Amino acid sequence: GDTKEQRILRYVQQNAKPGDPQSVLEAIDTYCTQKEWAMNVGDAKGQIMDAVIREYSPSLVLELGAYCGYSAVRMARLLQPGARLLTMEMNPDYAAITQQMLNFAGLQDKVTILNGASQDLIPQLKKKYDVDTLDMVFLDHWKDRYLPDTLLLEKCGLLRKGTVLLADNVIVPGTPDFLAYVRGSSSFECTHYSSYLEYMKVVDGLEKAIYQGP
Ligand SMILES: Nc1ncnc2c1ncn2CCCCCNC(=O)c1cc(-c2ccc(F)cc2)cc(O)c1O
Ligand SMILES: [Cl-]
Ligand SMILES: [Cl-]
Ligand SMILES: [Cl-]
Ligand SMILES: [Mg+2]
Repeated sequence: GDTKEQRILRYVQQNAKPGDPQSVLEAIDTYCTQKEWAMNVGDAKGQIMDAVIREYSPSLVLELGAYCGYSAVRMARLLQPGARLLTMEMNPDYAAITQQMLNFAGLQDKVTILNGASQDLIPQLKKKYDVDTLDMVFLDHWKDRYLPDTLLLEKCGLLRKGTVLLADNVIVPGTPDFLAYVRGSSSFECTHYSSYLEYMKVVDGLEKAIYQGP
């Protein structure tokens, strides 16, 4: 039968207003609080995300790991006209959910899905997707990939002075190599935002790591 992700999308379609991103976020968070937990960033950490996005007003954001599109809706709804989000989702079923979520929210013109693995797509961003450098990166994919993909972004010339990395789940499930690396590197200026795991009374946090150049 249907999957949890399909159930979340249907719930949104039936309990939110087309073209109203805030209603979409609220519907997802209600479903995941009342019916079934799911690994969306959630409202606690989402509020911290919102504060960061508002501070930096990025023109080009890369997201690693879309899932159902919750974080993509969260960020894209606060981007300025003409600003863009690219989100990389390796699971094709999740990619289809995310596209449909974005379509429902009316944010499809601001967001592009890149279906594939981050390590394969990151090296294509300049030539295939006409990216120069990224203003912000939201990391929310497999936790073991945060570090290697950060290093790949740098190798590929995608980071500039001031690029904001914002990493979910640095406590649960945790990203110990990434966290050690950024906090020990003179190429990053790091801030920890303590919060809670989505929909749970469990401590989690976001790490912001601002790239300083080589
Ligand atoms: N061993 C592998 N090999 C390849 N892929 C793999 C994998 N293992 C996973 N994945 C595919 C990653 C795609 C989703 C990435 N996100 C997450 O995994 C994630 C998980 C939690 C979570 C927290 C507490 C819990 F008790 C359980 C899960 C919360 C979040 O906010 C998340 O973003
Ligand atoms: Cl999410
Ligand atoms: Cl992905
Ligand atoms: Cl929450
Ligand atoms: Mg997460």
